[PDB]
Amino acid sequence: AFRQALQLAALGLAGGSAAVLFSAVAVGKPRAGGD
Repeated sequence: AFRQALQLAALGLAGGSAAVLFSAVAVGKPRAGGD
């Protein structure tokens, strides 16, 4: 779980204030592939 751990550490370190905004905009924001 080396990739599952690093991806999780950066998640809680980069998914709090920007997450609430991503969902607030996704209300109408089209899905252009993603990542």
